[PDB]
Amino acid sequence: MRAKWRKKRMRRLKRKRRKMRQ
Amino acid sequence: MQNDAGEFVDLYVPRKCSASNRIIGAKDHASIQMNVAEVDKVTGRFNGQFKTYAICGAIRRMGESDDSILRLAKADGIVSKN
Amino acid sequence: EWMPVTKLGRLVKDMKIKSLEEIYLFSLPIKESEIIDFFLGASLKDEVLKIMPVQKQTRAGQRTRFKAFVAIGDYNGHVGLGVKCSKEVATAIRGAIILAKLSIVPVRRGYWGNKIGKPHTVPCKVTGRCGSVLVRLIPAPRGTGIVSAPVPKKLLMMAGIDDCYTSARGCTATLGNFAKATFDAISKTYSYLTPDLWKETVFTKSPYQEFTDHLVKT
Amino acid sequence: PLAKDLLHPSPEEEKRKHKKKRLVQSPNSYFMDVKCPGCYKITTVFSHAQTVVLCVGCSTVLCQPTGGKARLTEGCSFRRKQ
Amino acid sequence: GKCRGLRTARKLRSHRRDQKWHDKQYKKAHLGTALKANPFGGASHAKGIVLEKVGVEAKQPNSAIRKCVRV
Amino acid sequence: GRVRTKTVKKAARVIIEKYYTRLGNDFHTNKRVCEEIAIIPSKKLRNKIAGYVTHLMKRIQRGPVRGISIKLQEEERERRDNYVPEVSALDQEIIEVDPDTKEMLKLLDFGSLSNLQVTQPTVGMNFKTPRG
Amino acid sequence: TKKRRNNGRAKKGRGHVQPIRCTNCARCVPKDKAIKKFVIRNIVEAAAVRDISEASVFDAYVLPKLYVKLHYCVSCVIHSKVVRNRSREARKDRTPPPR
Amino acid sequence: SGALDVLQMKEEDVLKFLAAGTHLGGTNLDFQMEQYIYKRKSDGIYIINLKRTWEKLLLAARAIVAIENPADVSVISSRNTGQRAVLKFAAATGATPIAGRFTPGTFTNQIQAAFREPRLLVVTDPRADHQPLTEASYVNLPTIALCNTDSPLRYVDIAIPCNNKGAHSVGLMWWMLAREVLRMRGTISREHPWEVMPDLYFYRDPEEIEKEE
Amino acid sequence: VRMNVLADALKSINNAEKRGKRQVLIRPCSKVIVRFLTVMMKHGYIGEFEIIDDHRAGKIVVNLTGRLNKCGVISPRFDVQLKDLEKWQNNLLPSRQFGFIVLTTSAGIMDHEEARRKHTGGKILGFFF
RNA sequence: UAAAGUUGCUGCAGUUAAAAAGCUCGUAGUUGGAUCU
RNA sequence: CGCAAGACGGACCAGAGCGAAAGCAUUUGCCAAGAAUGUUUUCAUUAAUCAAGAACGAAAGUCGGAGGUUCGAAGACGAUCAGAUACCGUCGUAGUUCCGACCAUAAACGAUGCCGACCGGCGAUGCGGCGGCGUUAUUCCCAUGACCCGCCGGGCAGCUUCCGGGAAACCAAAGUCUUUGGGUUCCGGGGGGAGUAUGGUUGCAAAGCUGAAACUUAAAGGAAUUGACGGAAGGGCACCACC
Repeated sequence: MRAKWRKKRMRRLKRKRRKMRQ
Repeated sequence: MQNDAGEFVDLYVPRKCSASNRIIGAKDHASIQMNVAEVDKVTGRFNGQFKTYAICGAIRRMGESDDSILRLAKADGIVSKN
Repeated sequence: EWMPVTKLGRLVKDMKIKSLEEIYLFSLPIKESEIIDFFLGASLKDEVLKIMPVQKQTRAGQRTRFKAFVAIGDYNGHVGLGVKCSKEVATAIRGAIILAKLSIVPVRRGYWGNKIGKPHTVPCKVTGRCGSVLVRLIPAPRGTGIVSAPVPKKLLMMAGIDDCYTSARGCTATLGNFAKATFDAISKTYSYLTPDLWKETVFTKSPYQEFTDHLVKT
Repeated sequence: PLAKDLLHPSPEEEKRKHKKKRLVQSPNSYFMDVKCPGCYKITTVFSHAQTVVLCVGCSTVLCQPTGGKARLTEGCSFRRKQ
Repeated sequence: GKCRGLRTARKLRSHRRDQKWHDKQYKKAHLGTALKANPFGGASHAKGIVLEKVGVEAKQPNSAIRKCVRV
Repeated sequence: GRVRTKTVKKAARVIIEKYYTRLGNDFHTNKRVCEEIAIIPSKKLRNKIAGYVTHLMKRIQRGPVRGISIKLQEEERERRDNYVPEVSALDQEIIEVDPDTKEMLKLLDFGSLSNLQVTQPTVGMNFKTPRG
Repeated sequence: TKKRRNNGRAKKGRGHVQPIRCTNCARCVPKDKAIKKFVIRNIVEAAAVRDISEASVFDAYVLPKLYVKLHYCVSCVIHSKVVRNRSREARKDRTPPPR
Repeated sequence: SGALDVLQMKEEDVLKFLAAGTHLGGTNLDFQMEQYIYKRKSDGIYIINLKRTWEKLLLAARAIVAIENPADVSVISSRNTGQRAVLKFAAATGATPIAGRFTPGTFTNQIQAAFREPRLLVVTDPRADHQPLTEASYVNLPTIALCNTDSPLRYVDIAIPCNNKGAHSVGLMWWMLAREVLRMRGTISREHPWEVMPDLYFYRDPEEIEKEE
Repeated sequence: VRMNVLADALKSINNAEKRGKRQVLIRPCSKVIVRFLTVMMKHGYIGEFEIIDDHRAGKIVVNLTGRLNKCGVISPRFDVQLKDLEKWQNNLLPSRQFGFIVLTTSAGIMDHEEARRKHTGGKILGFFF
């Protein structure tokens, strides 16, 4: 996987994780 | 080269460059030993004797072998002063 | 027998070069191993350090040749190292022996402390380098032996160095570079200007000049 | 070169160098006595003067400041000392 | 380059102490996290009760069944 | 193609260098002499060698060729190497000399010479090729 | 590994160079890096020169030329064969083709 | 020279030098040839000091004479300008000439037909005879060269400052080297002019030989 | 900026000796530089030198005999005791037959052999061999 | 623990192998030109 | 033929200049700044590097207010494809522009900290100064401007390198290194897990900074050498190729 796209996927994971955590 | 008993223990005494006073190595095949013929003061003919200048390969490569030989000849009266 | 091909070989065969140190003194290159066979003769002890098979990729497959690393030298101040690559091991060994004979250099021995007896160690600290392999030789006290890896130990024993300290850095696992760095450090011993060599050089006649009449009389 | 003498350099080779890079540094500037038709007194003017120098005996400017040496007006005789 | 001053002892000491934590063996042996994760707890041996026998398959380049026990 | 290989080329060169006396310009005579003075083991190769010998004879009848060193052309060339003029080309009554070389000769202790004519130096310092 | 000492561009002593557009693809390519061709071509092609000359109202008209500056990205300049790949040694030759 | 009156340069030598244009160098100056030039003209040409030229020629003659076997001196000229001069020098002096292409490995490849091991090496142009000069650094071979103002001095041990471009200057330089070598040896004296004139060494191009005959 | 003018002087001498030059110009001069050069010259390594007097800080032109392999400075100037001198010589000198460590002691600037003769330790200035 | 000059004070490395902060000011820290018998 | 809008500033434009970097190109005016050069001016160690702190910081992005030509994420269609909702084409929304407030990240690169010495050569080029034959322009008495040939200082570069160094590629620095110490800051320690989790901290948000471990692995990787391959180029060849 391209490193930029790996970072984008990780950032989307973090966005969902911070969405679920309040 | 000399032990405490005074005996010489070197295999041989290597030549030193006549310009840089650095040792010329046994495998320095770019080094030269030029003989410059000596000449009679009134006839200008070969005397059978000469003067030897040893120039290492490092000086030859950097191009100052000519100037070194010129200075060695000047400082010896083979080449006229000025 | 041996028909010399060079002027130096002709001078050596006709018994007018007294020692191998004259050629070293005048820095002449040796192109015939028979000169070394004539001067050092039976005192030379060679051994094969390594046989490295090297392959070249081709369309049909890999072309394999064998490189022989050979160290030679009488255990009295002369050492050489020769590397030859051939299609066969025996030919490579013969070529490497010839090359090691041709590469023999004089080794300068010195003293660690008091100058009693024959010189036993290196005259000073010398360093040899060959492709990231740095070999440092340090003068050692009498009776120390060679404190070194097996390859530098073999080269130093062949050079006649009784006892020495050694340091190595870099990929010494590549035997060729390790051996070449040791050889470089060993050959640097006579290139080092020590205060006992400050005495002004007194030039003698070159073998080519002193025996020019014999060379032209043929 | 490999044997160029630094203790006794040629005078042209020292005037060639930068004033600070010489064996002993020395300025490239000097002072001049400039005579004006409108006066008689002594007016010593720095060669690299940064000021507008005016002759007290007339309405005539002596020199004008410049990026380097001052520009002496036409009709004034200047003698350099030292 | 590194600092070479007569009064640089504190800087050299602190830099070495901070850079030692980038050594894998040093961090493993001094952080204490690998010690709590060690089943033996720093011991050379341990005694256990055999729960079952298991055969683990060898890694890919060679084929075998390694006779192990879960203790 | 009709490219002659090294065999016929080298054989022709040697035959011409060694027996330039007998060879001529005719193919038939060159064929006969080539058969006589050489052991050519094939007749096709003999004919090819004779043909290239004829071609090279035409070549050398019009000047010197580098592959062959016949004795007559070498003698002519060496005779040309010894040609010496009646008066030396350096024996000029007047030698034109620039002012700077005259000053050098003055510093050279040769300033009294009357062969030297001082020429006007070129007032243009335009001696370098324009850049671009 | 560094292929070129100048990094394939002609930028020394500055940070940013304004981009231009490749004449073929409209790629944004820096002006220093772009391959520039200055084409000075006759408006009338050499085949049509004689026919246009005869139909000319004015004798000795000397027809005008076309001045078009061409900017190329590396991809389009290589594909169009304006530049070619060269050996590691011949790459250093900056002399324009003698033509 | 050694400041001897016998070895001083005469008016005839200066006449020959000026007629051949030996004092005229090029527009470029090698930084190791600066000590041999005198000034730069208004047209950019560097003037070669003929005192230094005579000094270096006499030094080269001494070096050649010191070689006991004349055949051990090798004279080289790849350019046609110095070729005939090199053959004439070898004929008069006894040196071994190499006129034309210098085969690489001549000094280093012992298994080779044209293998020679000279004790001295003289070239017409260091820039044009760079191959023998490079090989002389493999066999401890000292080198004498005829060097212009822009000539490189690597591996050159005695550089004779002279115009090595013009045919007249090259021929005169080789002729004077041969004359001085012979005079230092003893054959031919310096009290009367040498019987061989300098034009025997000059290069003649095909146009010139056709015109003359 | 330029600190430790002795380091600059010794580096210039070393670089000029590597290049094979006969003279080196050192600037600025200093008392410690002159003392180090004098210690070098007493042992025959460097030969005569001349101090050019410009009215701010001298320059020195040093003749160079080809005898010098390396001259170096030790920074910082560690205080060396007579019992730690042997370790310094083993670290710095090529052998026990030649080579000198130059110390600065209350008895002056001298080599390690003299410092042991006078029974003084000091501060290490440099070395030369 | 040595080997490990793979923790480098002696004594490592930082263009491409891991690596010089995007850049510049800046306090503490570290270092600091000649010159006195 | 005009009119109106925003955007941009072609060619000139360069291995040219300026700026700390990001970056900077239509004219003119104003405002403050700056390097270098010149200096026989002044002060007289006032300096170098820098934890903590601080200013600036492409693009994209965020919040307000204008503007909204062109291009254009998203989106809507049309297209040879086995399959685009990809590449191509027609439109097109946020954006792209300006004014405030944030954001502080780039292959932010010379993948090369800064200050200071020494170490080859050559030809240019930008700026300042100095010297000099001659050629050109303002009434015929001179500077000066444009050329020409040089020297000095700083600068952007073009260099062998057997000075030297490197694993080499290559580098006059990436040299002056086992012959190892000029000063100082930051920073790496096999590959993954991972710039992840967590804590803290900044932010409206997007996210930024600091930043593990369990576990897993014998290699990953750098330079180069030969071959093989290329829907890579150049030049040739074959009716087991084609025409």
